[PDB]
Amino acid sequence: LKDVVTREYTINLHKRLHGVSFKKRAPRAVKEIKKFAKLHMGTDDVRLAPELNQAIWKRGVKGVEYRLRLRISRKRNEEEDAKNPLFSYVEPVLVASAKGLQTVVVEED
Amino acid sequence: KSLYTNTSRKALEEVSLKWIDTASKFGKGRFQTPAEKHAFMGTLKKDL
RNA sequence: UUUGCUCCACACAAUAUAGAUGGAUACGAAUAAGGCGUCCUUGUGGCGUCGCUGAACCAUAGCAGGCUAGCAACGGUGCACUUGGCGGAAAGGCCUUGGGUGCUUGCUGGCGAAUUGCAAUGUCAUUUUGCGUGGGGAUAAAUCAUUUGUAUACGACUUAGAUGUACAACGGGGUAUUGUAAGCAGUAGAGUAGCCUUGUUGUUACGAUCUGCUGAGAUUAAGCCUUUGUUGUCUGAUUUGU
RNA sequence: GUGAACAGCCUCUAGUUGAUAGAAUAAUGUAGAUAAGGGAAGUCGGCAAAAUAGAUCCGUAACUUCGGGAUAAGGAUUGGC
Ligand SMILES: [Mg+2]
Ligand SMILES: [Mg+2]
Ligand SMILES: [Mg+2]
Ligand SMILES: [Mg+2]
Ligand SMILES: [Mg+2]
Ligand SMILES: [Mg+2]
Ligand SMILES: [Mg+2]
Ligand SMILES: [Mg+2]
Ligand SMILES: [Mg+2]
Ligand SMILES: [Mg+2]
Ligand SMILES: [Mg+2]
Ligand SMILES: [Mg+2]
Ligand SMILES: [Mg+2]
Ligand SMILES: [Mg+2]
Ligand SMILES: [Mg+2]
Ligand SMILES: [Mg+2]
Ligand SMILES: [Mg+2]
Ligand SMILES: [Mg+2]
Ligand SMILES: [Mg+2]
Ligand SMILES: [Mg+2]
Ligand SMILES: [Mg+2]
Ligand SMILES: [Mg+2]
Ligand SMILES: [Mg+2]
Ligand SMILES: [Mg+2]
Ligand SMILES: [Mg+2]
Ligand SMILES: [Mg+2]
Ligand SMILES: [Mg+2]
Repeated sequence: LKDVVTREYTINLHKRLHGVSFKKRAPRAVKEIKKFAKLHMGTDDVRLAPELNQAIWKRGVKGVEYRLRLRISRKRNEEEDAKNPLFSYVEPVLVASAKGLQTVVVEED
Repeated sequence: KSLYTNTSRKALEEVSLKWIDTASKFGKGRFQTPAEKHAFMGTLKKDL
């Protein structure tokens, strides 16, 4: 089966952009983060929040923060069934430092 | 095992080690045992 | 994946074949020496014989080999069985025991054959491969993809994945690098300028820097080591048979 | 703004973000860097590279057509408050 969830993940961007060409580091984060929403909950179709985009590009092509705390909701597809029936929406959770947080199930209401 | 009986002298030398470097290799290791690190640096901000 | 698959029998339709047509018949060794037989003192021994080629030995008669009746042997031989053994150089073969069964040209009889017409044209050998039956049998894997990085231009290589002593994502701990974070505090600080009750420590502003909390904080696998924590994941694709 | 500055670097107004794209990071490359000790032994030849460099103060040879040579050479200094 496939059930709607929404958890809060902290991603280690640093070890994934380690070595990446500066002009390519922010764009790797968008790609690498998509790859991350697919790992947890093999959703395949991934959409990012434009607040997440800002959040990623927050310091230029070159300076992606080492860790990002992410919110990832697996949801139901609407309109002419684009292959799979489920998204992952991804968005930034406000928090001082993204260090030391574990992964957490967000109870939906 | 050797395919031959070497009498190299270099090959008959019985060896007995005096010490075995046991420091970290992941960096410029200073100490051999966690014990020794403590004794040398004293009590840190963690600990106790 | 729906068909299947495997061994043995005998049964058809193909298909191929460096070339069946009585038998590939097992010492070793020397050659100015030997084989065989025989005896022995088992030896560089004694006696006898042989070669001068396989122009041998063995087998061979029966409608491409039929049907039929007997004697004499107790043998020969083919087949399917069976008792022992031996053979690893590629042994996949060899000897041996016990019956059973067909044939026996060792010998003596009774039949058959034509007209395929005076030669053409005639015995069918063994490979594979597909189908058929009746029986016995056995009931997996490789690739794509995903993943590791002891590997790598791409292919290739090496790992991992079905409920685990699993795997991943995070968190923790250890390891390392740098050199003491932000914030707060100081009768620390060259001094200058304000204002007051004008100083047994007078306050207020401005002030690099200094000191304390602070070997602190930040980073640490991305090809570091590790884990009683948290959360998640765990049957998509394709291909293969003697 | 820095600064001697219409330099270089950063910005405002205005204008672009347009030059096929994705995945990897073998060799050999093109362009950019760095090397222990030695220091031209390389090479036709220091080619290429490296080193020097602003400013203030001090200092300054042969020769000379007396104008030069001359930023000769050689030195000290430079932030913040
Ligand atoms: Mg690199
Ligand atoms: Mg940028
Ligand atoms: Mg090392
Ligand atoms: Mg003789
Ligand atoms: Mg004799
Ligand atoms: Mg003969
Ligand atoms: Mg006939
Ligand atoms: Mg052979
Ligand atoms: Mg003829
Ligand atoms: Mg490697
Ligand atoms: Mg484990
Ligand atoms: Mg996971
Ligand atoms: Mg300190
Ligand atoms: Mg454990
Ligand atoms: Mg679990
Ligand atoms: Mg102008
Ligand atoms: Mg420019
Ligand atoms: Mg225009
Ligand atoms: Mg072009
Ligand atoms: Mg050098
Ligand atoms: Mg020198
Ligand atoms: Mg030379
Ligand atoms: Mg030369
Ligand atoms: Mg020279
Ligand atoms: Mg030059
Ligand atoms: Mg240098
Ligand atoms: Mg000074």
